[PDB]
Amino acid sequence: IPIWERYTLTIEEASKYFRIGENKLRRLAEENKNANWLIMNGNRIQIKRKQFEKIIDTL
Repeated sequence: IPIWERYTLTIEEASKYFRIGENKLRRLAEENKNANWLIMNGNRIQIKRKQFEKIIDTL
């Protein structure tokens, strides 16, 4: 789905959009499987933009 249309970003959309070490996003989810921002769609993990996008310029 066009990144500007989904509600959550994948690791690829996140690495681009959320310029963050791809390894952290994968380590965070795999670590906080119950994260309030991660979403496992069958097998692909997705990053939330609302709760995350707010803490981007914060990092």
